[PDB]
Amino acid sequence: DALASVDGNNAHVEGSRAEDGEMKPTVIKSNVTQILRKVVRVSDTANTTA
Amino acid sequence: VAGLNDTHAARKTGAFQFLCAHGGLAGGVVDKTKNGPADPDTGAVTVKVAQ
Repeated sequence: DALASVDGNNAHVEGSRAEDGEMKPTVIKSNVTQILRKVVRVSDTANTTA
Repeated sequence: VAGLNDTHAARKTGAFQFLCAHGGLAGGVVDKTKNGPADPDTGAVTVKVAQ
């Protein structure tokens, strides 16, 4: 979402305090990563069963 | 066999002296001083301790 060329108005004479952009870029976003786990532990006695 | 972890105790097999005729146990072992029970089929005793 840079869109530094919004319609607005249009009038310039190549100078006279040019629009002097306001650092439209570096609006970077971010997010985190989740971790999921689970165990399938096998009982000690109820093991090796058919 | 529920969600619990162990829920179990020691395990043991059927011993020789326990599988033939266990005519009385002295604890965790067959009593070695008591004759077996009379077989109802024929009236025999495979475990005899004479004196």
